[PDB]
Formats: sequence, C-alpha cells, structure tokens
Amino acid sequence: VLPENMKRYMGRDAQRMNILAGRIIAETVRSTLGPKGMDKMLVDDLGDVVVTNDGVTILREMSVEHPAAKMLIEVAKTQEKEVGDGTTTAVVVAGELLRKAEELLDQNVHPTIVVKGYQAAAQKAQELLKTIACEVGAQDKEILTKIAMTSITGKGAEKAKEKLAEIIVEAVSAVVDDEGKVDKDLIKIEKKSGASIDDTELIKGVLVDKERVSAQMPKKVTDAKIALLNCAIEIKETETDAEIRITDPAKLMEFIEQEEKMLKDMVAEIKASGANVLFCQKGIDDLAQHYLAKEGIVAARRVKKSDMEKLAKATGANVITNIKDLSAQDLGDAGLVEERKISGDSMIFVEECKHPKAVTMLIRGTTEHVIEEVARAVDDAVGVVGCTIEDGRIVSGGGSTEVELSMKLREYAEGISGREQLAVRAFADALEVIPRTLAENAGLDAIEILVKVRAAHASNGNKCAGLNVFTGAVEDMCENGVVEPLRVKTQAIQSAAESTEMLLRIDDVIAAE
Amino acid sequence: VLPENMKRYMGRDAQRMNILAGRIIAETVRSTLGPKGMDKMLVDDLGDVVVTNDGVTILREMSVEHPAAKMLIEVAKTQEKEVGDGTTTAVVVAGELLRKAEELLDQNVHPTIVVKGYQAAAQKAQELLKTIACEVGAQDKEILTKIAMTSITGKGAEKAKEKLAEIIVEAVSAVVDDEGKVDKDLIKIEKKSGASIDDTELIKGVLVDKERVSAQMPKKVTDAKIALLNCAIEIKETETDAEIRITDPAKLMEFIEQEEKMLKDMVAEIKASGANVLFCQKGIDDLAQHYLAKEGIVAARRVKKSDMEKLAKATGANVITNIKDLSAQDLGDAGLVEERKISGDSMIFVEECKHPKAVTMLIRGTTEHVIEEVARAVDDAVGVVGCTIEDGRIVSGGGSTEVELSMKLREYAEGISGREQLAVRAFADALEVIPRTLAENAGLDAIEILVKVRAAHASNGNKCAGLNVFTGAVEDMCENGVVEPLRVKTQAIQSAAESTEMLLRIDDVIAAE
Repeated sequence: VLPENMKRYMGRDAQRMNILAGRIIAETVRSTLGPKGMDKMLVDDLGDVVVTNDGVTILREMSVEHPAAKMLIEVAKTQEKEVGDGTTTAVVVAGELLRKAEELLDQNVHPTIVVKGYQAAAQKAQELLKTIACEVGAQDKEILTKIAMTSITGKGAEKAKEKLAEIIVEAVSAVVDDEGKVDKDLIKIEKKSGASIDDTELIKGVLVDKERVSAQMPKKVTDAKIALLNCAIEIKETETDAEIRITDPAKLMEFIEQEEKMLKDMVAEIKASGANVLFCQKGIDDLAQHYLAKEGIVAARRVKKSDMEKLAKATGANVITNIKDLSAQDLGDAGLVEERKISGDSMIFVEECKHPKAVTMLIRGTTEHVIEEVARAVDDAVGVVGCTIEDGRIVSGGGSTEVELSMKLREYAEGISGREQLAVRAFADALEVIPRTLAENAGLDAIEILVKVRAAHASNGNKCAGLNVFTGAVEDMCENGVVEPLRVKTQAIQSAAESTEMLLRIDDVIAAE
Repeated sequence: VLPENMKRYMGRDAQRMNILAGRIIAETVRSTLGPKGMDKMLVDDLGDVVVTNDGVTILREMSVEHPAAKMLIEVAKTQEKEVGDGTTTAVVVAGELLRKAEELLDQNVHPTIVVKGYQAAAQKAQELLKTIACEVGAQDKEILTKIAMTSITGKGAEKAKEKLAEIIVEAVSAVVDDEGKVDKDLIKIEKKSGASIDDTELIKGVLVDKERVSAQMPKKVTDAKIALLNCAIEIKETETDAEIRITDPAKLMEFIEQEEKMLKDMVAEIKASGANVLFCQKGIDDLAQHYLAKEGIVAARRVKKSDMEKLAKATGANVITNIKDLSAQDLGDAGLVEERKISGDSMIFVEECKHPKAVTMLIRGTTEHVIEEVARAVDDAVGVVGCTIEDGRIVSGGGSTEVELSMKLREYAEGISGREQLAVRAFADALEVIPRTLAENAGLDAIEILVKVRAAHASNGNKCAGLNVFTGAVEDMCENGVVEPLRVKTQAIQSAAESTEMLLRIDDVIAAE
C-alpha cells in the first residue's frame, strides 16, 4: 500500500518514540530554565555564532533529522505565536507531565481521566493562587521601597539602594496619575559613564543630549517661557509656482525690504509672546539665530518629529502650526533650563517642572557596562512596581505557591477519590519540578532545601519562608520584599496546561520517512 | 594511540550510555518479576523455542551486540553463581537504584555519600525486619493450619483445604522429630489421577508402586514381620575359580542333594526368624518364590539399591548382608501390608506403622494436571511450615515491611541530617517499587491501593492490613494466615544491595568496539 522506503510506528511504539524524542530535547533546553539558567553557544557549519537562551532559536537553528523531533519543533513555534514566553518552560514541563502521565497509562488509567484530572487541578490551582495572594495598598510608600530595594540588592548599584529605591517609586507614582495604569514611556533612562553610582539621581523634568546652537545665546534663563513650534521660520512660498516680475528700479529695494519685514515680524512675534526658549522642528537660518541670540532667546534646530511630540508632552508646550494661532495658553513651563557638562559632553537640563508627567533618571557609574546594568535594574523595578499598582496582589516566591497547591490538591484528591484522585495527585507531584530546578540551578541541595523549607513554611507560615538563594537559607520573604505578581504565575500555568492538553489529546502518530 | 575502529566513551557519556542500556534490559525482564509475573517465548534463528521466566536464560539466549549490554550480562551470571535467585530482582532494583542515585549526582552529592547512605539504610533495614517480625510457637497447631490452608486456598484443591491442611501439618510434625530441622525427603508425594480431590489423604507409612511377584502368595497378612535383605538368595560361589571333580556315580546325587539343602536352609532360616514379608535387592529364583508362597511369605524382587535404603528408613528394618547375622532385633514393623487397586493399577500399602519417620500423601483428582498442581501446592505448604519451624518468626506481606522501613528510615534521615539524609531518603523511596509492581502485576490501581493500604495500616496496625490481591482490598493478614519467612526478605535485601554496591563503585567504563 505504502511506497517502499516509508517507515511507520503505531500504538505503544509510536508513543514510546515520540515521548522519548521530546524528553531528550527537554533535557537539552532545561539547563536554561529559570533565573539561574545558563546559555548555549551554537556554531553552524558556516562559522556564524549564536549565543541565546531562547528555546525556539536553539531548535530553529539546529539541524534535526528525526521526523518525531521535527514534529515537536512545531510546538515551540506555536508557543511563541500564541503566548511569547514559556517556550522552554512548556517543553520541559510538558515532557515530565507526559512521562508521569504514561506511568498512569501503564497502571491502566484511561488517558481521558489523566487529562481531566490535570485540567481540574490546573483550574483549581488558579483559584488557590487568588486565595493565597496577599493584598496590599497599591500606592503604599513603605512596601514600594521594599520592591525597589529588593531588586537593587545583589547588584553593583546596591551601594545606593536606599536613594535609588526612593527615586524609582517616585518616578512611577508621578507619571501613573490615577490608581492606576502606568506608561513606562514617561520615564526616560539616560546613562553616561563617569562619577560613581552614588551620583545617580532623579530629575523631575527631562535631560536632552543637545547643545544651545549659538554661542551668543544667554547661558542662564530664569522663569523661562518655552515655545514649541513645528513650522519652519523661513520665508514661506506659495504652493502654486510664482515669480516676481520687476519693471522698475524702485522694486529692487521694495522686495528686499518686504522680505526683511516678514522675517523681522516673525521673530518679533515670538518675542512678543514672552518666550525665551524655542524648539523648532526644521532649520533655523543663521540670521534668525543672531536675532534670537540678541533677544536672549534660546533656540534649538533640526529637532526630530518624534522628539517634538515628546517635548510637547514633557514640557507641556502646545505645538502650533501657524504663528498667527500661537497664544500664551500654548506656552509651557520649566523651572530651569541650563547647560551642564556631564563626562565633559554638553547636555541640556529641563528641571524643576511644576508637576511633570515625564521624568528622567540620570545614571552615573565608573563604567559604561555598569550604568547599563543599573538601567536594566531600574527597568525591572519600574516593572514590578507597575504590576503591583495595577494588581494590588502580591505572593511569596521560592516555590511557595506550588507547595500550597500540592498540599490542598492532595486533600481535594482524597475528597474525589476513585482513579481521578491519582490524576490530581500526579499534578500535585508534578508541581515540585519548580522547587527542584530552583535549587538545582542555584547549586543548593534540592532534596534537603525542599524538606527544610516546607517544614519551616508549615510552622512559621506563608510570609515567613521561601528559599533565599542568596543566603542559602529560609528567610522572611515579606520582610525582604521578595515578591512577584500573581499574573506571572497564573499565565504561566494557563499557557502551560493548554499545550500539555494538546499533547495528551494525541492518540495516533503517523510520521513519514 | 588506539587502533582506528576502536570506540570510546568517557565521563558523563560513559555513565549515560551504561545506565540507559541497563535500564532498557530491566524494563524487558521486570514483566516477569513477582508472583503475578508473566513469561516470555523466545524463538531462535533455528526454530528452537524456549519459554522461561529466568533472567539469565533470556539474556544468555538472546544475541546482544552493544558492548555495554554485553557487560551487564556478566552481572546476571555472577548473581546466579553467588546467590541463585534474585537475578531479575537484582537487575530491576539495581537499575532504578542507579537511576535515583544519578538524580543525586546531578544535585552534586558525592557518589561516596549515596553509596554509604544505601549501605547504612540497608543494614538498618535488616534490624527493623528482625524487630517487626512477629514471634510464634514453632509447633502451634492453630497457626500451622492457617499456613497450610492459606496456601491451598485459591487453587483447585481448595474444596478440601481443611482436611489437606491437617494432613500436611501432621506429616511435617511427625518427620521433624525435634524443634527443629525438617528433611522433606521423609515426605513422599504419590499422585494418581482418579477419584476427586476430596479422596486425597495422608498415610502414616509408605505407598509403593509395585506388585506381589507371585500369585500364590497370601493376599492379607496381619502383624507382619518384614525382612530387608540385600544379598541375593542364590547359591553362593567362591571368588576363586572352582569346579567339582566327580569320580564316582554316588557323587552325581551327593552334590544335587547338597545344593538342595543349601537352598532349603536359606529359605528355612528366613521363616525361622518369623518374617512374613521379604524385600530382596537382587533376583529371586522361581523355585524360591514357590517356597516363599507356600510359607505364606510375601516377597519382592529386583528392588532398587536406593529403594532398599529408603525401605530401611521407612519400615525400620535393618539391612543385613549375611543371613548368619540376621536377628529379631533387625526386623521392622508395619501395622498393615496390603495390595490395593488405585485407578485400576496394583500398588502395595505399608500403613499403620507405629511411629513412622517417613510418610506418604496419596493424592487423588479428576485429572493428571490437577494432582500435579496439588503436589506443587503441598510442596509449598511443607516448605513454609518448615521455614516457621526453624525460624519461629513470621511477618506481614503485601509490602508491609518496605512501608515500615520507609517510615522509620525517613525519621532516621532527619536525625542524621546533612547530605547523607538525602541518600537514606532515596533508599526509603526506592523501597516503594515492591508495592508498585505488586499491584501493577495484579492489575490493581498502584497509586490508590498504596494510599489506602498505608493509611489503613497506620490506623488498624501491623497485623490488620497488607494487600489482598485476591479480594482487591485490605484485610487481616494474620487472620488470613498470609505470611512469609523473614529469611526471604532479609536475603533478598542482602544479595540485592551487594550487587548495587558493585555498580555504584564503578567510576570508569572502557568498552572496546
């Protein structure tokens, strides 16, 4: 029936082969999983080198032969399209989940039961997460400082964790407005090597990496009135083609003086507004700079269009098209506009804004690489503070959730009884991989840590436990402000289970040669 | 350095390959392990068929290619030479033990620790077995009947388990003499299809499958005096070559009458002893049968030399070489010697012996195959009764030992602490394979049974639990007389651990191509 050369596996042979292939891949990528996960270096037959942690990338680049291994590759791609993250997690968890599930099959527990038990326990797991979650004041000063400081600790920047935690909480709180949605676009990160980390600071305003275009401009302006124009301050010309037809010598002068008046009127109007700072999107003719300078007006030219819009938002200036439309109500306020040297380079500071909706955090450090990591550290601190502001729920980490779930699910298992309890029992036992690889990747005794932690948790409670990989001992997770959003864990479970259910649904595998 | 063609694996690659090969073999044979283990049919390239359960045989016959698989074959052979049994057990247990041990290696627990923890827990396991063992009266009538009856139940012969349990306990108790060593050689098993199992019985004597050689012999003898001779009752001749040299006609008669007297004197002497039964090892001339018959003496000829010795032991007759040495003190006693037809065939019954040291259990049944299985059933009942008579210790089965050990070892683990506790913890977790495969091979829910049993055991106690595969529910193991010798379990652990220690000691594998 089939072309000679085609190969086929069926029943328990199809199952054995498929599972085994998937498992081996899982063992290959699992070494990247987690905060303490490491990376791989893949050098193709051409010499190109890729160093990554991404499961898809590793699997996409490698050259697989086995059909069963090629079919699993599709799983990794669908995981990326659907959810984005959890590629490595889903493969590793899916493998163990399938392995433990097959142990039930060998016991003669119908796969419809195993899959149902997992579904049921998985849905109940989300409820338990919502139940054990510790509710907090979204804008609580003290707890916020713990989130911030907890992130900063264990990094080069820890030397000034107190000041940094302060500025970070304040920056988010300012731009968030209501309680709350945050747009991290209103918090700029400028990093310039020089000084130390102690010099880092928050600026309730903006730090632009530009200079005052002309030398003759004032070096200091107080109570500045900033103007934001996007139209070029040049001699406008009609869209329709035009040309002057001179017929008398009197006109040679007539037109020259006409263009001079137009140019002077332009500049004169800007001054008439009371503006002492002007940001133009297009060009500024040299002569215009000269008059601007003589009027003690500070000007900037050739500003990016996207920057013109960021400048409007930050400074609170209204972009006007026609000068005719400009009014005092369109002017923005800055408490201070000053030229400062930072690591020698000249930069402009717009600081002491009344109630800025965009702030900048100028980072200092003894090295480029240092300020880069400090920037990453803050990107996270803003992130986690944002998570708590939108979802006033927090939860202990160090695999505390999975332990709570394992306990309660075991009791629930007993309530249900029958074969279905075995399926719910296996789900609870499967959850232990998290604790297992947390301490394994950390280089802690996985067996001993789990025994000590679980015991300590059962005694001291929920907010007096977890694993502290840094000190290698139980602690107070709450006191140490070591918390993550519930959404992290909830979404992880959801996407993870939906992938496992797809695999569990397959009862027939037909792979061509 | 090495000849091109040679292949080498080292470090974690040598370890991965070796473990994996061993594991796959273990999965192949594990389906035979246990009371509910099944058999395999192996048909070589020649057509020969072997159906066995033996691990060595299966592995010896199969044609392996992989060097690592060939090296494991040596394990199976050494297991046979050293201990005999536990070939399949040792391979299967050794595989899982190695797998669980490698999980510790990945956690960075020095293999010297893992091996030590197993050794320590294994030695402690033997102590715990001696501690939990329930001591009983070696010759307790009632408990003995439970051992007997428990064996018989669930077999074709169960219809008469009460009578059979009675005869079996009595047979062993009689031949054991002191308390106690038993020689199963004193309990003969004769099986002849015909009648039913209800007709089975014990005979305090012997049942020989022979006939009375001559028709004219008495058909019934009371208070019989049995003689056991090994010398032939013929005309003796000198070792040195001799010949009669007749020189007178008077001698032709002289010698004839001389040989007649010698022959008559022989026979006359036997009668003179008061013997009415005679067992001769060699031949009996027809004329001798005639006189023996006329004297109402029963005789048997051409008896096996080994049978002559069994006849001496059983009947309590003393084998004499020269008739001159025979005396009344050499005579044996039998309460009855009678010819009976059993399934038509004629057999001799030596029954109603005073205090027989050898008994026979005549088995009846509607089929040959039935009486054969009944014989096996008794061979076991005698065995287990023998185990209890020599070691007045018994213990609950159904994996009760391993559960007790798992509990106590876990506490001991906590006492020791450190990494060593993880090794002792893994040993305790490894013990669960027994419960796992007991219910798996039985077709019971392995997970659910274990949960129910352990809980029930923790509540009802030690003698109110175990698994009862027959009813598929907890029971009272003691009330049901479902016990095994401690020696079974103790030796199993000892031999098993010594094989595992050999594997654990290997840190270098060098296999040629």
